[PDB]
Amino acid sequence: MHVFPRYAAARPEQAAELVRSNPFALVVSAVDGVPVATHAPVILEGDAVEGGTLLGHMARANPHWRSFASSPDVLVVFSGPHGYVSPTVYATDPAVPAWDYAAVHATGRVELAEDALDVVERTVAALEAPRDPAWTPTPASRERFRALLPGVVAFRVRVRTEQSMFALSQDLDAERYARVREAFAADNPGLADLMDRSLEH
Amino acid sequence: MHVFPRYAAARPEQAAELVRSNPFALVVSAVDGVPVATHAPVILEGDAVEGGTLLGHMARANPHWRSFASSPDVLVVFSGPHGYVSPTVYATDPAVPAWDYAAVHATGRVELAEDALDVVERTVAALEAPRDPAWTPTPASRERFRALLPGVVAFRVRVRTEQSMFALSQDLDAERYARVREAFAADNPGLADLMDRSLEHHHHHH
Ligand code: HEM
Ligand code: HEM
Ligand SMILES: N[C@@H](CCCNO)C(=O)O
Repeated sequence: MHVFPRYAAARPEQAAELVRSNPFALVVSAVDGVPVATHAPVILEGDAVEGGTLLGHMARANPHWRSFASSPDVLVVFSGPHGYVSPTVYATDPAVPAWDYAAVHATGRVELAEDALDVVERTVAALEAPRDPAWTPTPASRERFRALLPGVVAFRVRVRTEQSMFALSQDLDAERYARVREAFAADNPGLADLMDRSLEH
Repeated sequence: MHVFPRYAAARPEQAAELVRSNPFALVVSAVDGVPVATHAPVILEGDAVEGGTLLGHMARANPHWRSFASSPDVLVVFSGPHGYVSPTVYATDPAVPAWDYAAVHATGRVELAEDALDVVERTVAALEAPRDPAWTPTPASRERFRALLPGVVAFRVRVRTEQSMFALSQDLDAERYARVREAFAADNPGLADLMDRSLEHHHHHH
């Protein structure tokens, strides 16, 4: 990722916030020169992405995790709200379309996790916390977790470098910014909320 | 990507439909074992993803394209609607959470595209086609395009392999499936609509 200076994070908490808010991530490694990716829930341990630790799991039947045994670098991509910006919204001549989006790319050394039950149970706790009411695993569900464990592989990524993009129209002037924000308010309220939180800095 | 048989596409038309519907893709290369990714609009040339050609562009200022000569194996990830499935929705004991989603992973060789103007103009046409009204570039806009072109690097991907995941709760029983779809209908109608279209020709036991 090439972070355009105008679209850089305003505060390091912004990157960590996007990661925590969007745990369904893309985990990428290189296998014989070919990138291979798995969609998986990934949670953050620590206050910052850079220097933090990511924890995730995937299927044992998914051969991707075999590339982690040698502890290569892996890239984990967290994607926030996003949306196409049509020149119809800009309502100007000379116009060029855009795509507004936010994302955090974390790269670091992967390590297979022996504590696979701990990872999945911490993932439940993290993903249920924003819900009201939250689901708490019962003894019967935790027994089911143990029964499922042979089929899961858990992993940790120690983040060496983080790049975060917040391309949220902050370069526009007040007039068009309002047009873009109002257009997203309708059917992309997540993007509109992220625009509001992005100017909160 | 490992495509679990239970979540496989019923027809290759499903993969191409997802790609066309979700053009803001992730373009990934690997350089000396380190993956690098760029978010970019990518369009499909042809009726099928496998064997088809993808066209996209990124910033010339983005050093990612410099790797295309020495590392031409590239993955393009197209992501459709998705959403967390809480066991609260199931309303059953023994339960395990899930994340429902659909995605297409296209892998192949990348090459620089010589006609960058054609790529960006076809990208406009594709992204405006589902809109009403659709925006057609004015002469002044097309002049601006030509003025901006030096700052673009356009690329082509000849797709060797396509893998598609449609993890849309098809393994649940009908009762639980209905609960999941109804829960998504409110604030994730795109995901609910995708569940509906995916279950049309979904084949168990195939
Ligand atoms: C907390 C929320 C959870 C989410 C969002 C989630 C999501 C997922 C996803 C997306 C996959 C596919 C990964 C891949 O493509 O390789 C997967 C696989 C798997 N996960 Fe989880 N999971 C969660 C919790 C758990 C728990 C608590 C367990 C208990 C052991 C578990 C065990 C498994 C197993 C056994 C598989 C392999 C499935 C198969 O081979 O068919 N997961 N999970
Ligand atoms: C059709 C909808 C379009 C979308 C969604 C779109 C999106 C994008 C994105 C996301 C980037 C950043 C890529 C990166 O990170 O490297 C980019 C770069 C760029 N695109 Fe497009 N684009 C569109 C159309 C066009 C058109 C018609 C032109 C006319 C030449 C154009 C010219 C450029 C330029 C000059 C850059 C580099 C900007 C810079 O250096 O800051 N784009 N575009
Ligand atoms: N789908 C598997 C395990 C999924 C757990 N992660 O979603 C099952 O239901 O046995």
